[PDB]
Amino acid sequence: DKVVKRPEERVKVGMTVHCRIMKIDIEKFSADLTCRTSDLMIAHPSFHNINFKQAEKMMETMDQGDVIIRPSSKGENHLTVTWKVSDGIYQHVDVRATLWINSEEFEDLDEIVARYVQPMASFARDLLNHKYYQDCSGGDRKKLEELLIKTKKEKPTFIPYFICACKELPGKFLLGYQPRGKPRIEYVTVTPEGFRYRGQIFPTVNGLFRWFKDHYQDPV
Amino acid sequence: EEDASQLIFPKEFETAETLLNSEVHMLLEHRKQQNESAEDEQELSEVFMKTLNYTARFSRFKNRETIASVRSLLLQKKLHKFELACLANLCPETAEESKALIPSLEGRFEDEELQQILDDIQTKRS
Amino acid sequence: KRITTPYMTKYERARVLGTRALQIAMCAPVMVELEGETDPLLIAMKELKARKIPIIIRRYLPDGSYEDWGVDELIISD
Amino acid sequence: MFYHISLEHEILLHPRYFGPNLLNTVKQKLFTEVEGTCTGKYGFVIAVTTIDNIGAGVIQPGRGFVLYPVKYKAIVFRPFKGEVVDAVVTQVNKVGLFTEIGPMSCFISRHSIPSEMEFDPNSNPPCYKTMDEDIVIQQDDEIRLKIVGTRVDKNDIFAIGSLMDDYLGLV
Amino acid sequence: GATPAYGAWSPSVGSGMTPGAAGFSPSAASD
Repeated sequence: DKVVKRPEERVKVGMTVHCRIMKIDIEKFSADLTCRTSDLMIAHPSFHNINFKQAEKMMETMDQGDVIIRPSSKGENHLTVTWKVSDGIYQHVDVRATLWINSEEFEDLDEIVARYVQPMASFARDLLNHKYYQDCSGGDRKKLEELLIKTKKEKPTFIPYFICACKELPGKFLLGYQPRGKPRIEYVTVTPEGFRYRGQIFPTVNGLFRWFKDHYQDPV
Repeated sequence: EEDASQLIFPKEFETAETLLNSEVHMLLEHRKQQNESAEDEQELSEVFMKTLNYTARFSRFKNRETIASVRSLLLQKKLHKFELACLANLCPETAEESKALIPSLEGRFEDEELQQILDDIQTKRS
Repeated sequence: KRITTPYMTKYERARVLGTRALQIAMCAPVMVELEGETDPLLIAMKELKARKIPIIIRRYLPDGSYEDWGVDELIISD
Repeated sequence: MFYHISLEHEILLHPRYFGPNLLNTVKQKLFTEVEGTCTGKYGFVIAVTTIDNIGAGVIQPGRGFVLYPVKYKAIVFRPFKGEVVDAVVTQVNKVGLFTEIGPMSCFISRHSIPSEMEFDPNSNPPCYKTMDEDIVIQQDDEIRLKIVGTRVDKNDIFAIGSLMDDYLGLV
Repeated sequence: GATPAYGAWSPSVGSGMTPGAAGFSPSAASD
């Protein structure tokens, strides 16, 4: 400021303003202090140095298998791992889905996902390509029941089956069937090592199907 | 009244567990090795550092098996626990020196009986 | 080999609710989803209903022995 | 002398620490509570090796703090009178010799030192020698001594040495 | 928080009775 209003923002009037000193004029009654601040001077693991509502706006673009790690919103020294499950379904593993781990893993986070999300993600994707697969608007309990009774009429003898994933409780597949003219629902969990059906854990994905196609004949 | 020379200690300390210089040294070394790992941990204090460098300058032997063997060959005798630490740590050359330093040994055992033990300890030293 | 009654006495219920409320008010983690309430006593009551209070009562007998019951173990009167 | 004994101690834990890591937090507080301190009963404590068990936390009436009477297996260093140890000389002064018994520092006077060990103020490094200058004693030397007196300066042990008995010097 | 644990839920199994005959499709090979 030369022929304009005196510099008030650059230099604190009445108070002390920090600026770089580029002149030694103590004896000459001079202070070359700079008012300007500048004078003083598939499987793509991303990162995030974010809230929950806004984070969802950047999840529907990436394809299945792209895992993203973000901080938590419950306490301190916590992380949340989010891996793509289906169209709109996302499991938010809130690591203290109580996944117990040690503290040394904090330094290197390149193995937590490769040890508990990658195999789980592959197992989850294996069901996506299933022959009898459907979504029915996120797999709602009110819409998945009418389909069974509407599909039994076309083939009373043959009793087909379907698989879907819920939206309110991610990570719980619904495997329904019609033993008679009465619907029934059975959930199933996908563990990091495999699945959890009737309490048993299978090593491979096909094992669950092979064991399921030989146990639903009982009267229950 | 508390004088280790005459083998008297408080009741609480009487039931203590003696430790050797090498024993404490390796214990502290292992504790340091454990603490250095597991990042995001409060680092050691000057007390730990000074104790480490104090015990490291008197490690007569590094082998835990050496420690075990010496304590095993010593415990077979009738000496009190207090006699297990000082005698095993100082490692005197001669029975006369050992007896002079520790007045308890005066008249407690024979000269050759102690000298053989001292020689064995010296040999056990690395 | 516990011989104390399997019901929670009103005294024990009152004290447990109070202590859990104090702990919550001191910024302690809750053991139930909050529906949008703030009163620590209300949160404590909800936890008691849901049987998730991390407290165990130690009933002393006249002789001197004692028995440790878990809130989630014995039946709640109210 | 270093010893390995079982001690007990109780710590209050603020309710903010309740959670999946309760035991871990209790252990951490114990570590950073009973390390390096000193007491006139058991003496100076070096560090804690392991913990026996965690008692039943007794929640106090009308207060959120809960106390845990934990018993820990730690080591302790409580030198007694008459014990003979091998320390390292830290400094040499005409007033006296300063050593370092691990977590404790002693001090010996010229009166305790025999007359044979004179002073060497003329030489830059303060040292003591004999007439024939055969034996030499200086700093950073593993010199032995005898603990003839003890003292605790408010959790700060400071014993006193002596150099009258024979066979006290270089090994 | 608004994101409670999802994998910690216990999957409850439903009970019932269906005295039906054995006339369903066979199994398959695990390959």
